[PDB]
Amino acid sequence: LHKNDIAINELMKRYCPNSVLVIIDVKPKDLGLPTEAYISVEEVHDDGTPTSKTFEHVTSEIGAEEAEEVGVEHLLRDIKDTTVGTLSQRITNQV
Amino acid sequence: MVLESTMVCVDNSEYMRNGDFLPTRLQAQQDAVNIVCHSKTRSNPENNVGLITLANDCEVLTTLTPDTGRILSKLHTVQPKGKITFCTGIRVAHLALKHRQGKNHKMRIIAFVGSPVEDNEKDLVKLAKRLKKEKVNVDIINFGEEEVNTEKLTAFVNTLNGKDGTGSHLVTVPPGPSLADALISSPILAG
Amino acid sequence: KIMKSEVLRVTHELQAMKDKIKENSEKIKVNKTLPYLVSNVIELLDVDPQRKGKCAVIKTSTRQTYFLPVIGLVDAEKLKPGDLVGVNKDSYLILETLPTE
Amino acid sequence: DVPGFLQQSQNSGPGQPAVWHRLEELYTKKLWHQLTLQVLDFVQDPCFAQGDGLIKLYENFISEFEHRVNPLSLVEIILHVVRQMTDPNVALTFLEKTREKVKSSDEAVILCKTAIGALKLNIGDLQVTKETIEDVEEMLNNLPGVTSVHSRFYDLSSKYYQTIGNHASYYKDALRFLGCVDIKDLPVSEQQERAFTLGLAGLLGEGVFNFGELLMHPVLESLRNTDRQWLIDTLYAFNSGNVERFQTLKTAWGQQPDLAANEAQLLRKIQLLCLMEMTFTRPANHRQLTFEEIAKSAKITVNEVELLVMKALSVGLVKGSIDEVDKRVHMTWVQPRVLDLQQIKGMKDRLEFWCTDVKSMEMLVEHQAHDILT
Amino acid sequence: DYRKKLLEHKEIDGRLKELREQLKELTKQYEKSENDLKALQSVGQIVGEVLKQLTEEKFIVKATNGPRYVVGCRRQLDKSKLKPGTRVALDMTTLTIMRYLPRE
Repeated sequence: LHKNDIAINELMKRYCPNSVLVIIDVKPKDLGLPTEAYISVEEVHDDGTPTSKTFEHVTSEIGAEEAEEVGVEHLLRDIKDTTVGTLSQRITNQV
Repeated sequence: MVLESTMVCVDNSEYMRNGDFLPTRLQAQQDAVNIVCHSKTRSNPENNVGLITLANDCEVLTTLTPDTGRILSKLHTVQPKGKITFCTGIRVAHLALKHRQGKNHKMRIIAFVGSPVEDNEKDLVKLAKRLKKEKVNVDIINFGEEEVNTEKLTAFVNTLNGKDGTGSHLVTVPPGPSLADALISSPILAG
Repeated sequence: KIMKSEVLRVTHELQAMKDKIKENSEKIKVNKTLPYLVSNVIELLDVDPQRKGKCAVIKTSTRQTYFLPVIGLVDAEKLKPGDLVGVNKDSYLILETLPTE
Repeated sequence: DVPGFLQQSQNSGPGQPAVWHRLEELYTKKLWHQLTLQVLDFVQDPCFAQGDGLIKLYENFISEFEHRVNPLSLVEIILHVVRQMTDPNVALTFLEKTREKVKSSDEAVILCKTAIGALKLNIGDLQVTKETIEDVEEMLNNLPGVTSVHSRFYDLSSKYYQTIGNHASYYKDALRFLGCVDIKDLPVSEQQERAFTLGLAGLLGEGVFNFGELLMHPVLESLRNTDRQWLIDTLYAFNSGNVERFQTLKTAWGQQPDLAANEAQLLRKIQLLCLMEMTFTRPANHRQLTFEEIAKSAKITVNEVELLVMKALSVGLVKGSIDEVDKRVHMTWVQPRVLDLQQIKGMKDRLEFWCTDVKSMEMLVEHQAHDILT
Repeated sequence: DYRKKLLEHKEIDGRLKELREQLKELTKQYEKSENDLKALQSVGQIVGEVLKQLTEEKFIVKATNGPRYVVGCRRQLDKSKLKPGTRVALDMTTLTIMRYLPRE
């Protein structure tokens, strides 16, 4: 998050409504979730510091509607589904 | 014809409504924008013009396009706030030249300066070296004065100006109830 | 007249709006070109608990019943349980209602 | 009236014609902004408040028909007009005349109503002035967090602290004045009393448990080494806990006015301090405690400790409910809220310990686990 | 000289303030047209009627044209109107339920 991103954000706070910001990663080497929804709100601070645009994390989920599931699942053939029992439980229980 | 892009940097300080000079000469230089954009339109109608101020938070009012019809509209709602910002007024146009559609359109940026410059000579030589480096035709148009018009602005131009044959020109306007329009139409930059 | 010079920007906005109604008004002619069949309408007001309830009951000439709200343009002599209405192919929308007899 | 202004501009006092030189030069050059800044210089000069009353009307006029500059300059000079004149009867006509005169270009009407309510914070009215102060904070919750206007709003809540009704909202705004101070350019000689009634107001604010927010902010303790350190010592004791009753006794009687009726309530506040500190003292290893340390901390009987813990639960800073029959003090959540470097270091200790334990179990399960399951 | 021009400028400001009302009213109608154009894109709903409910989520529907189907439940609506004896409305895609169909 650069210092400029409040001003870059401010253009779409003006012309669009209250705009959401998403930080993602150039290289998907992060094991964590790449997408973080940061709400563009100004919040009043208890120390008395002047009010500024503050990026609070809004929780996110990555879902696909219908056909994106089918196309992605056809493109992979590598991922396995829910598959409760030994393996998909115990691998989460591994890592 | 002439294939080049035009960039204007306009003053929005309250120094442009002062009752000594023209009655809100903001309107007068707005009409100067009208006659130079229609004159470039008559010379080569495909020249694209972008619009931006010299405030603290500069905003691209119109992206570079030969359609000046809505640029006529965007010359209004001027928001007369702030005083000046010189450096990012330069950087907000000279590096924004690389987004242009026609790559054969040469580089030309002017600026309408109605406030004294806040930058020292150390920044003037970094920016004059910066623009003489990337070789952009830069015509400096300085409206109004509190101190003398050009003292370090002179050597700022001469160190900014390379290519002694048909290079950039400097616009220094004296006081006068005559317009800014025909007075900046006196060099070859209008033509 | 300095306070009234902001009216110029408003007029340029509104004549710009008259510049930009030509395209979305232009698609009215190409969407509403041909009501392909004639379908019976039965008006039936709904309630959703804006979220307001507004509906009508359709019956095609080939006796096939579908579902839709009250749709089309601004209606005065519409809202009748009548026939000879405008309809597109599978959208099953109401566009141009005319009296049969 | 412009050649008619040259007489009274030229004809003036002994030392004023120095600034009437540049004032008439910028007057003749008709630069409204340079003339404006020269006006701010002349008001900023400590003039005699004797021969300025005509230029109050003169640049009151020129400021009215100048129609150019941000009129907050006119707001400040007309505050100096009423400060020189002390006529609140015509001041309302002046300020209302500016409200009719200042159009809606920049909403300085927050500073207009700030000035109007500010002058109405005299003895004539309290309630409706407070209500239009509530309107002043109600108007702009927008992007101007410049807070210069809102530090003037702190001046309005300071005159509201001249009303003895509310210590707390003056202290809630005094956190905002704690955050909107820029540098020490404003009077150290003032900041003695700013920090002095800021400390007394910080104590007597009765909606708060901690003083470590005030003592945590360093500009105040750097502004109070000039002050005599009897008060920094007891605000340090009120932050860090009174294990004694003698030092807080001597400053409980050191501040003479108004402290007797507040004093028992202050005892009720500082007797919670030892509670939250002693439940923040032991992180683990028999978290359960007893009344004997509390009453030994509070020099109180065992008949009143049930009232003490009922009050401590009545504040709501603690959720602890003790299932004892024979008397015990078991605790739950409270907020640290101030600082502890020993809990910074113990935080690193149990934190790193938890990290190497989770790493140890992950490697421990995972070594044979990946080789048999993968 | 001076006293007339403020009243005359009130009249020029009058004739400028009388020309906006000929536009700003009917721009609501013009923007209302495209509001309708966004309101006519919700297309393709069919009807159906509920007799027997086997799974509390998923039950049997009876179409007007005759063929019978089984549908699901939409995440927005609940089981109040979903009790049998309620004629409903369905979609060609996924056979979802947007709302019901009150008889008359």
